Amino acid sequence: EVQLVQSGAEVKKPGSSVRVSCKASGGTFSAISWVRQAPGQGLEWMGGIIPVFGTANYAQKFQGRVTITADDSTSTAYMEVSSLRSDDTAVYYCAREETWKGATIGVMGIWGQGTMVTVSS
Amino acid sequence: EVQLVQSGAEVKKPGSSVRVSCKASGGTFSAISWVRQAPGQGLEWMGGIIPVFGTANYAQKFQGRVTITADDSTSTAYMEVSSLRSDDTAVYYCAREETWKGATIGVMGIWGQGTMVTVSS
Amino acid sequence: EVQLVQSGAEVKKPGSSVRVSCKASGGTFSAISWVRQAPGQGLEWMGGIIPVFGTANYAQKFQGRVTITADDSTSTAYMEVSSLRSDDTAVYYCAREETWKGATIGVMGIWGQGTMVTVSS
Amino acid sequence: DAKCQTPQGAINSSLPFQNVHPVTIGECPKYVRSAKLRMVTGLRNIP
Amino acid sequence: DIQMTQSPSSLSASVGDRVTITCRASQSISSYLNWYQHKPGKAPKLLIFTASNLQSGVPSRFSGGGSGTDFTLTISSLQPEDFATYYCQQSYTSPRTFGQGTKVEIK
Amino acid sequence: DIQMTQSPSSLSASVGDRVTITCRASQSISSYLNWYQHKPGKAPKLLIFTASNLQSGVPSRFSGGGSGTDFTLTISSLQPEDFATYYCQQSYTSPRTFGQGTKVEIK
Amino acid sequence: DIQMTQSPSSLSASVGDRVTITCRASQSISSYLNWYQHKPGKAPKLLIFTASNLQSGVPSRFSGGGSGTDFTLTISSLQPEDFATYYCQQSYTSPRTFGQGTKVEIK
Amino acid sequence: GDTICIGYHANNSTDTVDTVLEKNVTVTHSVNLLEDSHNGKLCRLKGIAPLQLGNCSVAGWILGNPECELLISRESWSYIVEKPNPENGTCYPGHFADYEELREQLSSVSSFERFEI
Amino acid sequence: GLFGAIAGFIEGGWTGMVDGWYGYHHQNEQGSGYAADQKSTQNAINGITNKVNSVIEKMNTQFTAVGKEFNKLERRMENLNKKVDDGFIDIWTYNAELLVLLENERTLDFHDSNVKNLYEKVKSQLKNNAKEIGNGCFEFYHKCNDECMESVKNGTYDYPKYSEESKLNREKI
Amino acid sequence: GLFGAIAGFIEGGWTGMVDGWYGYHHQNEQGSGYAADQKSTQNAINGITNKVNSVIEKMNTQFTAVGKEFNKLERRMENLNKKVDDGFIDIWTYNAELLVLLENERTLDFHDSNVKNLYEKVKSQLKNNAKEIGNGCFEFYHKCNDECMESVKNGTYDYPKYSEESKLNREKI
Amino acid sequence: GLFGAIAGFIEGGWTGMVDGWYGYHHQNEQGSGYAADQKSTQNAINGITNKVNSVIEKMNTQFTAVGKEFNKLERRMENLNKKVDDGFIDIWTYNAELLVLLENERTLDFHDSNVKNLYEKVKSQLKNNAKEIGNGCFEFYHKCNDECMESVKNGTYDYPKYSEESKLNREKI
Ligand SMILES: *[C@@H]1O[C@H](CO)[C@@H](O)[C@H](O)[C@H]1NC(C)=O
Ligand SMILES: *[C@@H]1O[C@H](CO)[C@@H](O)[C@H](O)[C@H]1NC(C)=O
Repeated sequence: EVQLVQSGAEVKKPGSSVRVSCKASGGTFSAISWVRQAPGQGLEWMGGIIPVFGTANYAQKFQGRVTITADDSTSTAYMEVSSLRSDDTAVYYCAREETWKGATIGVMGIWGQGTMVTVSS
Repeated sequence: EVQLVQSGAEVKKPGSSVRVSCKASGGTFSAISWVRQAPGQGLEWMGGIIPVFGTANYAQKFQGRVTITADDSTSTAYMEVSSLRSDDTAVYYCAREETWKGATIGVMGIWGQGTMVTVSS
Repeated sequence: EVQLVQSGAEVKKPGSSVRVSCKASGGTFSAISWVRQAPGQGLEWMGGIIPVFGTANYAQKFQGRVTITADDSTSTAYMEVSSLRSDDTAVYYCAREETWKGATIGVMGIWGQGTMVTVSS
Repeated sequence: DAKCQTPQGAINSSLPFQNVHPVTIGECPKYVRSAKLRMVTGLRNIP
Repeated sequence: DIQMTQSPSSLSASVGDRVTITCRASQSISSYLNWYQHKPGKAPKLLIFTASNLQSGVPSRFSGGGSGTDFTLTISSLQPEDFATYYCQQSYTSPRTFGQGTKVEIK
Repeated sequence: DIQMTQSPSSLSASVGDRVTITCRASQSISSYLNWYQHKPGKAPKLLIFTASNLQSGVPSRFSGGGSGTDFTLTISSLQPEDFATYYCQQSYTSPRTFGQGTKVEIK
Repeated sequence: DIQMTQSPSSLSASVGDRVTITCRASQSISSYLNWYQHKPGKAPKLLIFTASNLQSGVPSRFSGGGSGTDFTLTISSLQPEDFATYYCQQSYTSPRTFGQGTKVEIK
Repeated sequence: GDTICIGYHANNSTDTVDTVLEKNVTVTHSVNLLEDSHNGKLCRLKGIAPLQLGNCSVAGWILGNPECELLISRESWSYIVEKPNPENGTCYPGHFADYEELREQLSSVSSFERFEI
Repeated sequence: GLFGAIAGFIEGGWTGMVDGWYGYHHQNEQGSGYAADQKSTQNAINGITNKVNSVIEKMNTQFTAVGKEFNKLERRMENLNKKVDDGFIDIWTYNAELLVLLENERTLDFHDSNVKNLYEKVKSQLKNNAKEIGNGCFEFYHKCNDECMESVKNGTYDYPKYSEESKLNREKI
Repeated sequence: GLFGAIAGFIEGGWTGMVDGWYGYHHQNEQGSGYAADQKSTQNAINGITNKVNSVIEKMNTQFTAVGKEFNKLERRMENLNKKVDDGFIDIWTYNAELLVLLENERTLDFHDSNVKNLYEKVKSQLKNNAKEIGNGCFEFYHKCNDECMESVKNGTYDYPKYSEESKLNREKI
Repeated sequence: GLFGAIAGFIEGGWTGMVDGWYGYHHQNEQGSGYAADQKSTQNAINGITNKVNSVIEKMNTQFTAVGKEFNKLERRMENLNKKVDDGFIDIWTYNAELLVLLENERTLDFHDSNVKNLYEKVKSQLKNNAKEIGNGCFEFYHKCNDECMESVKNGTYDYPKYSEESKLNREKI
């Protein structure tokens, strides 16, 4: 039970960068997953890293535009998307990847709470 | 070298229960064995438990009438026999199951000292 | 990096015993090797022990005349040669057997500094 | 026959780990802030 | 790379009924499935992981199952606090694809 | 389930003699035997465990042996402090059965 | 028991040249070779251990090689601070035999 | 016939343990090295009963309080017992110099002969 | 599951195993049952007993572990005593929990190794007389009475007297 | 290298392995690639994550570890506090370094055991259908399409339907 | 005996082994002896030396471990110092004894694994050229001179040039 405390709510103009945090409660090395909740659309996993491999995997339609870094020192995942556009208006959810049967990979376990990121004028 | 200190000497009427302790000196998880020394007769193993399995094995002519419990917390073995009868007059010996080559099972190692339990009028 | 501090310089008459130390800086259990630097001649390994086996191996032309003992308690190697003779005039070098990739055996790693042992009149 | 005691009761046991209370008078095990040090002693239950 | 086709798209029911949500996968994902219920305006949260195991602190009325290309999630009975959309995830190979969403609404 | 038939039943000897105690078992108990001497009016105590090993703090005059259904216990010599009855135990399978008792008495 | 025959016996060169020192062994010693440079009037010290690895704190200009009965030590270039005699050791079996010594001197 | 089969012992037990490669894994037999039970009362240690100060401080009986003179005047103890913040401690208010040192010393006594000088 | 016998190529345990750990199931003509392997389970039980008793007894015993009390002017002493007690407790918790976890793993793969070593022991005794199948089971080619079990659990399975029978059954036509 | 798979009879690793740890290289007719073994690498990653997170979380947290200061008359207190701090640090350094080293070894032979268990798993699935070679590779006797990989990585490699083909290829003349 | 080579299927050791640990006994026609396996024993000795030296050197060194003295009014201080010294000693005794025992076990099954890995190494090199027997020994079907040992201990045992000879000796009639 890691109390994930994501960043606040922010808005920015199209064609810029975003910074959404996933500050956890205790030191943890389970994977990180990020998902988009666009209004009216379903969930879809964008990117994520595994602190074991260290490689940063991404969706095949998103790579390059989005980068994920999570320093093992603080175990806080960072969320960067370059060249923001309007239809990316959504709320962002961060997963810590930890169920009751220990830290298992390929699941979501506990979830974040949500960060409102709306791109408009 | 675990200094086993069994209970004192006691007598009871036929058709009742008995309580013979096998209070040890230090915490130990080796098996427990109990043997009857009836005057004029030889040794015979009645019952015993293994703190690994936890099951309580017994002689095929004694099961039900005799129960053995030894809480792992205190490692003190208890001796209960229901429906006492006169010919069970004997002295009782408790074995801690520990030789020089570590705690080995299937042996007796060190022994108790004896508790006089005579059933008569 | 074990700072080996061998004994001083000494001279003795032919037909006697010698004591050359190899006092190290820290406790270590790697092997010990001793080599002779006779003026004008090349290196040649005389004897040595492995603190794992504990056996004292020697050159097939030197055994008996030379003994090596290194108490594991102090890890200080001792150098004894009985029946000293003149042509054994040389400087003595002691090896601690420790490279960068841990304590490896079959190498020399770090070396001593030298102890002048000249046998003459 | 307690061999050691805590303020909220006596630990009759003789095992090296207790979480009852830090204050322990007697030849008593050392306190542990955990709640379950259950060591396995057998197999895995796969029926 | 593998699409999670939810089936049926959307139905409605009442309290204490029999409903089945089927997740269909093109490629075989072994048994590394999930089952997320998503309350409207709330953080999503899973029910069944690895297609058989049950998450702690979840009513036993949910029972997942199936393996390969055919899976399932058999709710024993419906209560008024578990009405939402449902998603199935694959994690056998990356990328991780969610589902469409099967809502249940008061009949 | 397996009976430990001591043989011979009872003999007598003197100080410094040759005596053999044979333990016979119906079923093969491998080598999980024991050898207990029981002083009259004293706690019993073993000599040989696993039919070959020697208990610590025991004179070396006792040497067990044999395996399967035939066993033995070869005393090198008799001293006036080891005259008692002798029992053999099986522990290959439960229940654990003791023996009859072979006493040795001053000739 | 195994003799380490250095070859060539002795040559001379200048700063920044190509020199090869060959160690020949009667019996195959696998790859447990060494390569010691011995400054005149100084403690000896190795360069290559196990015939391939490089000792820490050593210029990379030295590169050992070879296995079995034929070995080598290929210096990339000569500098004025590494002119000395060279020895090869075998440690596959005892006794440990050093070499003859190949000196390099200013041409 | 044929078909021997090596296997391992399973049972209806439901005990679960935690390993360094997996958490909450079900086993057959286990043992709780942790102690989480007690008698809930106070009794003898090393064979000697501990001292009992009912609603009395250590100073309350060491300095004989009129309210604490009903003590059980025993001879030896393994450890003294004080009520948490007892009311009738030092009847006269003041500062007990080196009180904690005295308490640490008087924790155990093997023979306690109440004399008068 | 380092050796990969338990939960590896032996999928599930047996509920009827009550006398020993590493038993058998001889579905032969004369009958059936769950006769244990007395030597291996006895040695294993011995080993776990040594492990647990070493964990208990090596912990030395002293007559106090109680933090003393201090008044309002020895806050240095009170904080220092709290630091000592809390550091001792922290070290003990870390060490004890990492132990419990680590030799839990050692116990699991030790049971795994016992089942393994037993499996290769029987396989070596049988060589190619009995073919292997999944779940760690076996299939004797020859006719096999109860004396098989006697020889298998005593280790005296003489290959040659059953060799040719297996050779015939290899193809059987 | 206790189990002797990694750096044992599998001489070198693969640089192209990017998706998983314990992959394959199916140089079959239809193509090639480095498809991972999802089950084994997922379980292994799970295990190492449990190991590391247990190392982190079991360490309890308290609000101070700072040695206090003392004037020139409490040299006893200053030396005692230095002794406590230095002894705690010494115990922590010994324990932490011996841990780091010991479960470094456990991690190495656990990866060794994973590669091992995978190797015997494939070998048992194939039995004698595919001969073994060095480096832990294999050689299927029968014609082998991509469905082989489907069955091999799902564990459902049915031996009998490819048995006779291998039997023919055993000698081939 | 986790891997079950030493005291497992190799019943007893050899008294004549004096040069190395994991030797051989080549009772061939040209002679006999106890030539060691230089690579394996050298690596093993290296490993145990790293283990022991890590146990020694990781222990940090400080100039005092001596409990100070106190008069009859610092019984708090004396009891606290005794508690610190005794707790440090208790932690050190528990840790050191559990270490000594635990890596004694690790050393035993590491030697077991070395003998094991050597056994499967030779078995893989020989495949079916030489049949296996008890005690971890072997039986070469082909005529086998000293060059066998050269190839076996250097790992270059080329199977094909001795293959057909073994094939003939498989039945020999
Ligand atoms: C020890 O105390 C416990 C309290 O739970 C009790 O159950 C047990 O019988 C006691 N044992 C002895 C030997 O006094
Ligand atoms: C398990 O079964 C045994 C006998 O079949 C019984 O004595 C025991 O109470 C059962 N335990 C549980 C938890 O079902």
